[PDB]
Amino acid sequence: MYYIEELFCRLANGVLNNTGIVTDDRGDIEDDSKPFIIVAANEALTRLHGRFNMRNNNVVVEMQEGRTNYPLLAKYAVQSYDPNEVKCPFIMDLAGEKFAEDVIRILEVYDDKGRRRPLNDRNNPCSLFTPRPNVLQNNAPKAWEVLNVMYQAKHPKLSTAEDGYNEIDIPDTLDPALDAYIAYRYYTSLNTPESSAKAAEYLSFYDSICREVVEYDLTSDTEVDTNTLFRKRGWR
Amino acid sequence: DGKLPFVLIPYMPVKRDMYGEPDAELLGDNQAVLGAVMRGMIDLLGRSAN
Repeated sequence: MYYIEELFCRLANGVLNNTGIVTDDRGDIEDDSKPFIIVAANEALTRLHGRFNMRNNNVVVEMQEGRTNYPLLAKYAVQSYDPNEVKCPFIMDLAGEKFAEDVIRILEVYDDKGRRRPLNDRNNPCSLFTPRPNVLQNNAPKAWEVLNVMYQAKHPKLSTAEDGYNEIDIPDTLDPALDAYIAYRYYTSLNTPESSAKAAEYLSFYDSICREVVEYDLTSDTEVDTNTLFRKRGWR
Repeated sequence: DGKLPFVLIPYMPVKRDMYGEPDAELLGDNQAVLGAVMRGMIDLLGRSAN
């Protein structure tokens, strides 16, 4: 949990110390190349959140009649939406952080009644469908039906612009992987055989760190639970 | 006779008690276990492609 400013200082005093992208005092990155790091940083965070189920977030969707597809976009949220474009938003984030549009994979869906709605079950008449990964489809919107969606969420997009997101929230054991991936993109972009060999090493180091985390299970990625099928099957 | 006209006949008598125990008392668990095995065999064959 540190701001984006420390990332530049850490990279300047870290893997990218030798290159000329840093200031004279090796304290910060040049403003002319800051967005270059941001693009790499956003790419690196997406990869980590895909391999590991670090973040789990849930959203609240209110069904509206006449609409069967409910994209999970930022412009349809109750916050940060245009009242002139969309008359009634259906994504509620009245409390806490705003909806950051960080949907990767839908895990489970629960309605307001407290039951579980089957997902992508073609043979189930009352099952929901996902024609697109970030789009939720309901084939029978009711009057007061409200759905809660639990999904694997990536880190919100970082931006150096004003009123943007400038905070990084990843486990500290994955910090070397972040630096290795960013350095890999920088060196491989020089189109230099000397730099290309160095770039390959950083990519292998990034993969080595990730497999080390899986080997020791530092993220608690695995999950087990008490067996419930024993009573369901009537073994007794 | 001068007493009640009812006759009690227990199947398996209980020590100092009127009502006896039927055979269903001892086979409660066995029937449930047997039923689970039979359903498992059918599910394996039924759900399998053929």
